[PDB]
Amino acid sequence: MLTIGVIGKSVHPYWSQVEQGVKAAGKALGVDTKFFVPQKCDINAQLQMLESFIAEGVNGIAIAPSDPTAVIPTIKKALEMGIPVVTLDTDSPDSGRYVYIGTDNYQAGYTAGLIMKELLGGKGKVVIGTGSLTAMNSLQRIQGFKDAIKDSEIEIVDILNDCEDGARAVSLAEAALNAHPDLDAFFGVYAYNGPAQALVVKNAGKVGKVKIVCFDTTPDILQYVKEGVIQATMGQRPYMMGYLSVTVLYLMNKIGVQNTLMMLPKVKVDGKVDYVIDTGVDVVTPENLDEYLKKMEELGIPIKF
Repeated sequence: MLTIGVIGKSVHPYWSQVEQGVKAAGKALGVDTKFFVPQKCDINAQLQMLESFIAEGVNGIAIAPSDPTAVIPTIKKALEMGIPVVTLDTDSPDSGRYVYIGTDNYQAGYTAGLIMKELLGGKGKVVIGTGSLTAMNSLQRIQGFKDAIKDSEIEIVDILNDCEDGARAVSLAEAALNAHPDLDAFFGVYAYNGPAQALVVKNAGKVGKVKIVCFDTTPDILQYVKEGVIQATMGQRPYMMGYLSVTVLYLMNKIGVQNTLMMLPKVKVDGKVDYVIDTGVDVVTPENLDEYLKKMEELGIPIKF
């Protein structure tokens, strides 16, 4: 039968959610799946594991590269052995990989924007909390958000860069609160941010007056949603990433690579045809939170808080 290899990034619960998508797809298509994650971030553990899958003679590989560049030659090698590659979670656009599957950050960002727009009624002042001003994921989530509220009176008054630091994030949010007494909303870009913002809003005795829209579905964030402090967060879909990474790789064995591409979404990059699947985002909210929990339970994903 078939053997497909899937390589994550580290042990994190996120990557267990990928693991389960992987496994669900194997059952439903009747294929064997081998999922691997080193204990912690380590390209060499990945790159060697890639080598193992190749040696072992698997039928399909899906990787989420910790180093988008270092993987390239190894991936090239697998393709020459007739092993199909695809990428999930984080892309290596120049690696030879047939398909990328993961969150579309611009598109997500946009989603959060429309959500914000609706919550504020087209009018308001917003502060953004992010952890980087160079990273693509951060820029795209912000580009999307910006574009979504453009045609409204809504106004972004600041963009606080805590440089990957929650301590700072908290301080930064407080500063904005003190600088802007009439602030209407926070928008948080990385997973750190919604809760940092929520901590500050709650401490300020400003729940509901100051709205919060942000990213991801960590137990701290779900807690804040339950408490009615965060009105909406963009939950990503790691499960669907591994799932479709398997399916897509399965089809490439069954109906060929060419026929599989033809089914998939088509993007051009500087005249070059590419294929990319956006796993999208769940818009989780105080009112639909119970539903989201069940959905997750059913997928066999546990949820702490």
